[PDB]
Amino acid sequence: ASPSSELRRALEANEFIPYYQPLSPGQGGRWIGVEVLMRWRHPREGLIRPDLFIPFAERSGLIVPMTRALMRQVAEDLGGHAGKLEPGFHIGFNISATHCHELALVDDCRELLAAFPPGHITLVLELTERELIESSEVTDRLFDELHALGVKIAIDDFGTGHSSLAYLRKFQVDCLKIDQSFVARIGIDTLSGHILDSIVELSAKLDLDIVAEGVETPEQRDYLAARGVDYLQGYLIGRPMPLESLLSSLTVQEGQ
Repeated sequence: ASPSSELRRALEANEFIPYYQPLSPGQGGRWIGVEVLMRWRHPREGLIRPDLFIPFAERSGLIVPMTRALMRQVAEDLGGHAGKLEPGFHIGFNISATHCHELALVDDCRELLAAFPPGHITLVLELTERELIESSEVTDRLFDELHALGVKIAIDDFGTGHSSLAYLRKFQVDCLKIDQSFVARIGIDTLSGHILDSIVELSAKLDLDIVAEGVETPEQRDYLAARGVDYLQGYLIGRPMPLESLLSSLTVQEGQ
């Protein structure tokens, strides 16, 4: 029994499925994008969330082909429904460290964007600060080519002081994520509020967009809107959903 051969079997059998989590403007309104999350629809185990297998797939050496297949499925799922997406609609992916160490990522992005009318979507790739600190000439070239396509880069797991500012500036990152762990402590923990304020301050300094994760309550939403946070995701906005559910909801929003 080979876990790595099982992952390859699964990939060939199209068991890795995109689930779509909506992003909302901080001030409310129609969804402005989705973040794509890879689930494994395992015939015996049921639906498995990515934190339960992505780390192993990275170790196995399979994460890039899996992410490529995911990007391909999203093009097939949404590229024929551009009329349901308001121009500029964001489509976000979590990109693994190994995918960042290659230039094939540029071609993967170029292909996904070609499935929609030019400029119609904004592709957003989410990386960690480690990918900026542990960078090389490949990184420099990758970020420059992706930016020239109109791809935007979002960063998680970052510092907020002048040392981190230098990396964010060098690579001309576009967005910061607010981790759910800070959002969950809005109104309950003073320090967390200070951390959140520090992230907002860095964003203002570098003119970055902010996506806040794990937004579950109206209190959290209003706190974050009060600080100009651009985009929200979490239970309040909606859980990750299968394509059928997304299309149903988009149809409704196009009608209003």
